Amino acid sequence: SNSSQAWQPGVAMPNLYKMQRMLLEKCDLQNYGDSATLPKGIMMNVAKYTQLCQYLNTLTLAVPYNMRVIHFGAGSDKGVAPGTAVLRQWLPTGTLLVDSDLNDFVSDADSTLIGDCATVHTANKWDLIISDMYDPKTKNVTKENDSKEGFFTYICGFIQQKLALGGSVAIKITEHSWNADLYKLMGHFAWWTAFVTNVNASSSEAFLIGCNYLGKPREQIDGYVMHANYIFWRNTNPIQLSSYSLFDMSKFPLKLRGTAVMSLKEGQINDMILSLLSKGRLIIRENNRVVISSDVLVNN
Amino acid sequence: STVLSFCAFAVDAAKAYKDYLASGGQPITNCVKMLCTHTGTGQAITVTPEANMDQESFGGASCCLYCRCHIDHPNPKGFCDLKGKYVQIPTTCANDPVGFTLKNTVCTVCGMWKGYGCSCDQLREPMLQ
RNA sequence: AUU
Ligand SMILES: C[S@@+](CC[C@H](N)C(=O)[O-])C[C@H]1O[C@@H](n2cnc3c(N)ncnc32)[C@H](O)[C@@H]1O
Ligand SMILES: [Cl-]
Ligand SMILES: [Mg+2]
Ligand code: NA
Ligand SMILES: [Zn+2]
Ligand SMILES: [Zn+2]
Repeated sequence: SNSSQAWQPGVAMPNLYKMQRMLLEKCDLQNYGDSATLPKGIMMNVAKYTQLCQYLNTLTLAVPYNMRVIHFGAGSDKGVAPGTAVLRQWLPTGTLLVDSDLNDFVSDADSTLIGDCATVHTANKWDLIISDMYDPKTKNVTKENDSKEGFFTYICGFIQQKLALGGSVAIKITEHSWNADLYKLMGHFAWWTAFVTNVNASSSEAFLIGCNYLGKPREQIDGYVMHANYIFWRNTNPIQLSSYSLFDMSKFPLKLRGTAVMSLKEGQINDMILSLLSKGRLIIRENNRVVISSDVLVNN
Repeated sequence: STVLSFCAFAVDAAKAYKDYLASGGQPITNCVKMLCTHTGTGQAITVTPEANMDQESFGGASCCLYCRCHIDHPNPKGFCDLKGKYVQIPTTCANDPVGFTLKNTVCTVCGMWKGYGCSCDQLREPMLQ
């Protein structure tokens, strides 16, 4: 429990951990389940999304005008969307925000889709993907900690087909809620990390953050080894629960960079374009009418 | 034609909640309170949290009776003036944001709550250099 | 995972 990390919004996995070849084993946190002291009347997920956004502000996110953001797992047992309200607060005004969840809920997003994420279809590319999806049956550990293939297979497909080059992602994982292919896809970004919010340091939860999608593998990552590396980091680096970053919101809003959006063919992507994508200075996708929908199963 | 006739006579969700509160009923919970500096303009409904030191900022949709109860909004277009925005509630009333938005109206001139920030009806101030 |  390092005190220097307590004034940060959270802790990012050090690069040295990513270069190891660890064997998977149980995640055993010295402070498991402990609750942080939240500001009066602030929900855990408002605090958690606020710290995620505070960390995303320090990265090279592309922020174009008419930015397109999709938020998966935005619902809650409360029937409201705390995370979506924080994303809305964080994102520049005019940012297109669509959220989704298996269960109905009241949202501040421009549009809300109800149903399994596998039923969500779009003809458009997105600039930022946020996922807080977590399968309730993950709590029923019926076998070994293998790579999970429910909503994670959908997210991997969505990243490879619906994420604009230069786009970024923040996907929630835990010791048991993880996918080997998603870690492999972190190698398709200019940079990536596993970020732990300080308000939930007592959980194996982390956000796999992919910064600036390159549409191709910059590095070859073995997902089974990288998750073992993530658990090794969590097991040997206790993180002190802290809500200190929540008390200073003066630099919270994501700065509207007005990042250029261009529709280049795959035959035009070269070293200069890849270099611009890698610095958060370029988004590559068309700018057609945003079309999204959720399938409904028809039956008597 | 005869549905709007029945709706205009009995389904007045707004008054039902006011009576429910007067009956001792617990206010609608899980209104999403936002973290902010509390050094904002203090206006009623804004595109981003604008709470001053005497207010709390909440996600609009979570503070809308019509959104929360899954009922049509009381206006032809069925438009919501809270969803996608942030409502500033006086801290003294932050325990019931849904009830506060129903029982109060925004000043069309300054954009502040009437009786809680609007100073459009105060006496003429002597000019200041 | 929805302190
Ligand atoms: C921890 S809750 C999300 C909390 C939310 N992010 C908030 O701001 O409070 C996890 C959510 O993932 C959703 N989920 C799980 N599997 C899903 C799937 N296949 N498709 C869509 N949503 C899914 C659940 O319905 C649940 O609402
Ligand atoms: Cl600890
Ligand atoms: Mg926790
Ligand atoms: Na905003
Ligand atoms: Zn509403
Ligand atoms: Zn006024």
